[PDB]
Amino acid sequence: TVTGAAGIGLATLAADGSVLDTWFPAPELTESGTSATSRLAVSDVPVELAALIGRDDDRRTETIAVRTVIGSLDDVAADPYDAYLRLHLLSHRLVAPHGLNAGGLFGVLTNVVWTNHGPCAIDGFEAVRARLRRRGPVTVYGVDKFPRMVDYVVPTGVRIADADRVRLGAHLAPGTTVMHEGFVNYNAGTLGASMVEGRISAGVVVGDGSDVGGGASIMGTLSGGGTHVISIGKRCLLGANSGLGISLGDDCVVEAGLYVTAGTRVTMPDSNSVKARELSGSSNLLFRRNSVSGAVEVLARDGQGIA
Amino acid sequence: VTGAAGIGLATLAADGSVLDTWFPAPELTESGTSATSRLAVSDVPVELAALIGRDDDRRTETIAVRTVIGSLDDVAADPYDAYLRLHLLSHRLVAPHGLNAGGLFGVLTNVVWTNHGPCAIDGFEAVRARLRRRGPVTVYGVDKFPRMVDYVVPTGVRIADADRVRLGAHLAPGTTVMHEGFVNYNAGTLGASMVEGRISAGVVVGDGSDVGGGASIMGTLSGHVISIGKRCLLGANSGLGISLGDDCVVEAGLYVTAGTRVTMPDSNSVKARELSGSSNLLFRRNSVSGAVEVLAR
Amino acid sequence: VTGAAGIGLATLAADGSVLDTWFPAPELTESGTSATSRLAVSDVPVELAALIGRDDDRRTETIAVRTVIGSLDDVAADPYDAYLRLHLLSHRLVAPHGLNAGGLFGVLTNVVWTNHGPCAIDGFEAVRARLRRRGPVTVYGVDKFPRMVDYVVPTGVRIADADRVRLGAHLAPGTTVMHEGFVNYNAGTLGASMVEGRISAGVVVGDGSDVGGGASIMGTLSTHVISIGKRCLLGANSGLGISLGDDCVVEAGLYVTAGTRVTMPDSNSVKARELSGSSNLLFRRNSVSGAVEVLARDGQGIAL
Ligand SMILES: CC(C)(COP(=O)(O)OP(=O)(O)OC[C@H]1O[C@@H](n2cnc3c(N)ncnc32)[C@H](O)[C@@H]1OP(=O)(O)O)[C@@H](O)C(=O)NCCC(=O)NCCSC(=O)CCC(=O)O
Ligand SMILES: [Mg+2]
Ligand SMILES: [Mg+2]
Ligand SMILES: [Mg+2]
Ligand SMILES: [Mg+2]
Ligand SMILES: [Mg+2]
Ligand code: NA
Ligand code: NA
Repeated sequence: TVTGAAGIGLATLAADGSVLDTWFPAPELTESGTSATSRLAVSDVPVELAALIGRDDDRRTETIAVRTVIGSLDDVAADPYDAYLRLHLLSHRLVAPHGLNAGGLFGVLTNVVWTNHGPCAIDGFEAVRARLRRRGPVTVYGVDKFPRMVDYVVPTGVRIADADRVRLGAHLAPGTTVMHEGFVNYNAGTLGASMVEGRISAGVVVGDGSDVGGGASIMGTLSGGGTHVISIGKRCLLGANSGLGISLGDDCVVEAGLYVTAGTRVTMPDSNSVKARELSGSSNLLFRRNSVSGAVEVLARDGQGIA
Repeated sequence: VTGAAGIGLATLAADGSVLDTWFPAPELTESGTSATSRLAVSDVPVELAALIGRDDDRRTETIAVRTVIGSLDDVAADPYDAYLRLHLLSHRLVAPHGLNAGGLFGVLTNVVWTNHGPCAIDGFEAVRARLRRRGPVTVYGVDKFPRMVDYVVPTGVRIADADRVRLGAHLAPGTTVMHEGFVNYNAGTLGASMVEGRISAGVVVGDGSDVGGGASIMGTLSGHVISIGKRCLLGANSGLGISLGDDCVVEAGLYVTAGTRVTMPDSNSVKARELSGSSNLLFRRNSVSGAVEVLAR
Repeated sequence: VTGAAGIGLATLAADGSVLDTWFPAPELTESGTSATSRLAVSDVPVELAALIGRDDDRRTETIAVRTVIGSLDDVAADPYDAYLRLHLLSHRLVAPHGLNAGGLFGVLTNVVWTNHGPCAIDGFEAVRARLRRRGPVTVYGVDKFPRMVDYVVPTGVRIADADRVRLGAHLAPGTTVMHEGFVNYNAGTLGASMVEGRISAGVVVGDGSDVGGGASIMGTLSTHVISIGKRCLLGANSGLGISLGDDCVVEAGLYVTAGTRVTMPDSNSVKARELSGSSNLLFRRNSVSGAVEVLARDGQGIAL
């Protein structure tokens, strides 16, 4: 019942040996085993990667072929190669969010200056910049521990209008469209076809047929329940500029412009109120703010009733 | 009706599908017959002649064509035609709704847009490994619509982050799109506007009207395409699900959906949809009573 | 009175307009005399000498200059001076409002920022066709302010999407700007902050304060600049049109405008502006009554 994983990768190391990134063209799941990354011998390097190995004197970096193995996906990432493999498994949809331990990545990953000449270390970057500029403009896409998903894999059946907004480790199921205002973090994303125009925080999962409206916030700052991760089930709709700090079951809706936090008091059809966290995971709910009273209300959506 | 025509440089995928077409100089014409033809050698402009070739790593080819649209009222027949329509809008030769922009999702190819040019989704991972021999491979987006500025930069405009303006967006002189603004195709401004929020496809904003940061026009669950008239202001993080006339204001943080019940000065309420298109209105949520209300300006 | 100086690599348009200047190592100096001069050959640093030249396709030239600002309290006189000011802020040599950042819009050239370097608006469509001989032509933006990280990467910082930080933003160590974060010029953080919403020009956020996803901070109090003190939290999709002192919270989804009438624990109401700069406040919209309320935090009671 323990599953492992393995992949041949092209890793870029900084001048001090720090792992900046690793691209695995064909990761795969394997029987449980022993975690380690090794340098591949010449005869084991796929021909497509052999042409990509080298040293960049201006960036002071080297690109090397490795094989990374994870003994158990339940274990925490040991090092950055292991971290990059786990992120690739998610974005390749070989594992769904929470199907592997995605804990502790901030601590294991290197902060990288991502440029139009490849990953660079922070250390010595201003001298690197001046050297690279002999080649043409130096553009820095971002400075962060997580790069852009699409620079490692483009999953099929998917559209991403502005790929700055999908981190490697995001899981986008076939039929998903991420629009310009959409954002998907690592260990997060969609299980089926969703229009994603709002923000899916790390660990958040959105079920098949559910749409996230423009500017909508799922599990944002001050949204509530610190501890447990929230998810939304199937056929849910979050209105534009809405927010959500509790899980939703199937067939729920949050009105445009409404932020439902776990601690928000919600008035029910019977006139009683509960904290929204008491509704977390329920189905068939519509949340709105009454435009006459200003009260946050929840209504049943199927003609049946809340519970 | 009016037709259009233009000479374009198209990129075809390995299977012949049209990935994109750049038309440096589209123009309007008398009505005629829709068709795209490959240009003969003597008809290729000299600026474009150096750009034609085949890319063996991407498995694509770039070719010079002339696309004619017989009538701007017809639906786009093919991707060349679709690209020509989007160029007419961004060139401001045609205003939103000034041509038929329906059916494009169905006509346009889903494209992997890269720092090496457009690529097909099919065989992309093998293409990526081959291109990496040239340097890093960066994918800007995977979608049916590219970035307007990569085809035309219209005059009198600023766009702080050009990832946020689709080809097909119409931005009148004096318009500034800030980093949080977004303008879809067949949509945009007719005059000078500060755009820091989201203009959905089909939506037009009149001269002098400003869209505050994070504002949503016609977003999901907001409520016939809507439009904003002249000298309006949508507050930051606000939303609009109805049309506004001239001189309207929506308070920061308020979402006026078509189904929102609004209290008028006399204490009577109405659904906001009944006010659609009115001028001189201020919408706010009263911070004391909690009620969405409208005031005269 | 403090001045500043820097050797820079300037790119000029075909008509001589300054498109940008990159200053690798700006420095503060004694009060002095403002001027930009072309460096003689012997004064060009070896790393910049290799970068000087003329681009015939773009119709631009890159030149080595030294720019001196006589007094940081004076308004920028021209684009070289403006770019130096912006670099002083982003290098954290000056904090926001530590130099006069007025009139920059009027001084700076509107630039087509491309993967081939800065280009002029003038004649750009022909330039694009020539540059496509080299490969794809990607336009990042068309604006007077370029992306900070293309001039300096400050240490101790993360920026998930660097399209969203203008040159002139001041990001103190421990700062993370996430994809939804935005930081304008003459604005930013004084210490460690998680920034996932929008910091307008002139706006400063104190050590340990976090700006939630999609939150909106207005630049001024509808003419006093808005700031946030230490340990404040703005919830996702919230908005702030008044200053906050320390240890304040604005609830997710609530926009506090200067004119909003807020009800207080004693049930009297004030305009929110009357609370501007106070500490220990929590603003929320009551989910039963619809009213915007302010609560005292941590038994601290409330000061106007
Ligand atoms: C609703 C308005 C438009 C009101 O404008 P005014 O100029 O009247 O402001 P004012 O003088 O403060 O308000 C007039 C009177 O109404 C009262 N008042 C105001 N709002 C109220 C409310 N919701 N309920 C009850 N009373 C209210 C005030 O106390 C004052 O009372 P007295 O009668 O007693 O005097 C404003 O508060 C607003 O929302 N503006 C938003 C601006 C905005 O977002 N601009 C977009 C660019 S900014 C941006 O994009 C942000 C950065 C970013 O997001 O990136
Ligand atoms: Mg069910
Ligand atoms: Mg970008
Ligand atoms: Mg946004
Ligand atoms: Mg610190
Ligand atoms: Mg204090
Ligand atoms: Na399905
Ligand atoms: Na971007």
